[PDB]
Order: sequence, then C-alpha cells, then structure tokens
Amino acid sequence: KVFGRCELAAAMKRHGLDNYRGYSLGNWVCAAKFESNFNTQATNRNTDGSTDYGILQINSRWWCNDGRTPGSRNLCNIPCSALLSSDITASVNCAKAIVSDGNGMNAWVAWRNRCKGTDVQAWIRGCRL
Amino acid sequence: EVQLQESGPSLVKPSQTLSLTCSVTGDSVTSDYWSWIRKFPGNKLEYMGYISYSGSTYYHPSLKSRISITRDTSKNQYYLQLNSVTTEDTATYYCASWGGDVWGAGTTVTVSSAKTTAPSVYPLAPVCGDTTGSSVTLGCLVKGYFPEPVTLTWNSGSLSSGVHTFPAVLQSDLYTLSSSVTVTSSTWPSQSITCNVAHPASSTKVDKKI
Amino acid sequence: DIVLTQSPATLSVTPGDSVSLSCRASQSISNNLHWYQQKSHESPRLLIKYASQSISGIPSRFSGSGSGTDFTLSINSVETEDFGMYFCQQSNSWPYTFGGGTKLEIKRADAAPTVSIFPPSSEQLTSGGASVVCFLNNFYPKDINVKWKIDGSERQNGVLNSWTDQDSKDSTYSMSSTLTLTKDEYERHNSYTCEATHKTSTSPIVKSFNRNEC
Repeated sequence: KVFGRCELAAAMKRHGLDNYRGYSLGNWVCAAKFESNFNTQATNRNTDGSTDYGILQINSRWWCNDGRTPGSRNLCNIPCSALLSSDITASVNCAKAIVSDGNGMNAWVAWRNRCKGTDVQAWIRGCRL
Repeated sequence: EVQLQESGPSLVKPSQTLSLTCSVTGDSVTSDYWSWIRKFPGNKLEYMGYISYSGSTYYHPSLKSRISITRDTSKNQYYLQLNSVTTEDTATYYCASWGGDVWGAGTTVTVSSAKTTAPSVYPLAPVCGDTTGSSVTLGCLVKGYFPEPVTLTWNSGSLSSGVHTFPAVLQSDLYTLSSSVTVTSSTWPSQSITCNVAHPASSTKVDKKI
Repeated sequence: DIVLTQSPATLSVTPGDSVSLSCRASQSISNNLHWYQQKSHESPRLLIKYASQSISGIPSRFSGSGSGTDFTLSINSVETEDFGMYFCQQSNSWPYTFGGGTKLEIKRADAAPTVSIFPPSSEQLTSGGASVVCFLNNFYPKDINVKWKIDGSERQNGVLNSWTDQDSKDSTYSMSSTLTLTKDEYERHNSYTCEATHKTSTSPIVKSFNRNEC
C-alpha cells in the first residue's frame, strides 16, 4: 500500500509517533517519504545479505528476522514480513524501539540527510489532524 | 526461550554500593534492550533505566547519578550498580527486557546497618488465664530479629488450622512479627500449645510454651 | 515526570463480573501506555502494549482502549486467577513511569472481626519491654480502624500494624496491632484498650484489660 502523505500522518499520529521521545510527527512523515515514498511494500537488498523492509525500511540484520540473513539479531523480535503490511502497526512498534537507542532517529540515514533540522512541520501542516 | 535471573547480595549497608547481576539465557545479551525496575515496600514501581544496542544508557533522573548499567557479552549478563544507598533503596529488584515480554523473578535487596540478631520470642496468653466461650486465641510475639526471615510453627506443625501469621514490620531497624492460633476452649489448657521459632541466619530455634 | 493516576485504588468483584480499570496521564502520551499484571511481588506480566495492542498468549478477556491522557484496561468475566495488582506504564517520555496501581480483590459477604487483646508477657517485662498485642481476625471488607487507649487517652506513638493478604481460605482479612512501651511506661498506667471500628457495626468492638488485674 502506498499511503497518501496526510493519510500517513494521521495514521502515524494514531500509532503514537507524534512527540514520541521528543520527535514531532513531521520527522516521521518526512522519514517515510524519503525512505520508501510512503510505500509499505518497499524492499531494498543490501550487499551484506540483509534487506530493508517497509514504509521505514528497517534492516533484517539488526531489527527483524526474515529467516535468511546472516548475523541476524532481530532486536524488534518480529518477522520482517510483518513490516510489509498495509497495517503499519509492526513498523511503528519497531521504529519506536530503534529510536529509543541513544542514536535516536539518526538510525535512518535518509532522515539525517534530508529531514534532520529542517522545518519538518511542513510535512504535516495542511492536513486534517 | 528467553529467561532472566537476578543475583547478588541481599544486604547492603548505608553509603555502600548495591550490585546485581542479570543472567540472560535463551538469547544473546545483544538481541534486545535491557532494563532494571524496582518495587518498593509500598508496592510502587520505578523504572531505573535501560541499556540499548549501541551501549547507550538511560537512567532515571531521581537516581541522580548513583546508577550505572553495564553488560558483558562474553557471559551474556548485564549489571546494575547503585552507589551511596540508604534505607530508601530497600526494594525488590527485577531485570526485564525493554519489550517487557520477559522478566526475572526479582530479588530483594535490603539496605540496613543492622547486625544479625536472633529474635526474642514471647508467649501471648489471655489476661489472668481466662477463657470466655467455646474458643480461645493464643499468640506468639517474635521481636528484635535481623535479618528476615523466621519460620514459626505451633506444636511443631501438629497445630496448623486456625492460624494467622502476620508479615514482619521494622521496629527500630529490627523485625517484629506475631502469630495467633485459635482452638476450642476444650483444647487448651488441657493440651499444651507451643510456639516454635527458627531464625536460619542466627542458627537458632526456640520453643515457647503458652 | 509524567504522572499516571490509576483508579479506583482497589476494586472488589466476584468471578464472572467484568471490570474496567482507569489510568490517566498528566500529559498526552498518545498510545504509549502499557498494562501490567502482578499477583503480589511476584514478576509483572505485560498484558496489553501500546494502549490496545494484543499480545499473543494473553487471554482474550483482557483488552485495552484509550489515547492521549485517558486509558482503560477491561477484563470481561474476571477469572479466579485474575486477582492481584494492575499497573499502567508510559513509554512516551523518559523517564518511563508507572501508575500507582489498582488492586483487584475478591468480593464476599461482610464479616465482623474477632478481636483478642494480650498483655505483655512476664518474659518481656523482665527484659524491660512491654508490648500489648491486639489481633483482629477474619473480617471483610478490608477497611478497618484500630484505636488504642491508655487510661482513657488515645495513644498513637508506639503502635505498629500488620495486615495479611486476602485469605486464600475464606477471602477474609486479618490484622495485628501492637503497642510497644517500655516496662516503666507500662507500669505507670492501668487501663489498656484496643478499639476496632468496622463496617459491620456502628459501635466499635472494645477489648481491654486493667494491669491490676482481672
């Protein structure tokens, strides 16, 4: 599923990302845009045998288990397949665990490069929230 | 198959350091974030802090800085250190996964400067040997001991019904506990009733006939 | 920092009843509220995560709802194994914080306490101490007031109480109240009274004795 921008913002707000550990909703919508263009089914294969899954492109080496990635840690204790649903529940739960590390949202390279301290609010204003 | 278990000294003296170890089995100590939570005597819970994958730690502001959380990847354990403790740090300590899906059984850590002290055991009998009605309640007062626990029985266990043994409370650094036993007035004093109190820490066991 | 207020502090119900426990936050925490169960001091068990998310392996009778600052833990048809403590915890902001908890207890018919008072033993007196003990057993509900009186004056100093957990055998409660004095204080007075005020009667149950004697 490819979320509309505002549709995703409302969904992320419902899933409690707005102000989660000090991160306003704008940051998450922006991150999603640059990571997968709001596409829940996005997948990216890496050189180390790992794959990124979902709206927020979470790594299978560190965060989820896809049963075929060497050195898997599965920090989010979840099947990577769950990160490819039209239901963002799993992706949000895992994103929250990731952002709870000292690295914060710096975990997402695309976020640091195109979202990190900019007017991320620009991604949410205009919407019905 | 993840399981956690806390271990460490049960007694810490005021001003000294509290140290606990959490052994992780079933998975590595780097396959999740790890936390320490404590439950005070009043039942209130406090999230002390956690250590995440990057090694970064988050500590509760209330603990100032007295707290340190570390891990050992070779032994698959993580630890808790709490400096300059006071009586107020007495509580049940638990280690748990940041996900909250796995918790250790918890371990009590008492902060006190008290020395091991065997209890004084006193018989509790009705005023002037009285006896009103078909039933009589007798009791046993166990006072001034440290540390917990004590085991109390009546007639070496042969008198087990109608018994109420209460939780111990602190009285000037030492514990006090009482137990009551109720029997038919036709049972006592015709048959002897004795309070047996054992205090493992002091290698003592005393009997007190009522 | 974020304060979680739970209510009611205690709830007494009969197995089969359905209940709803409240947890309110001092600041909006969206859906970052979790619910825990704990039967004693025994390890807490995560029942619901992120306000309403089910956890595989947890009985279906448990469910959660709410968002922002108002949350509810619902148990439809409470089972005998469900009695104990319930706590909410927020993970929206550090430091993580827990609510004060709600105690789920078993409801049963009211029962007056059986009160007994005991004077200091000759052994304790020989050692220079003097504890006066009062047992209040098998009563329900748990709320009760104990008042000590020496020579007609209410006494609070030196009184220590202890309450047992709800009785596994009959669901009643029991309590011990102990007044500790020095031998010299004890022998300076005559009448010692343990007064218990309980829902079962408008008049307090009064037990007492006079030192010289009987």
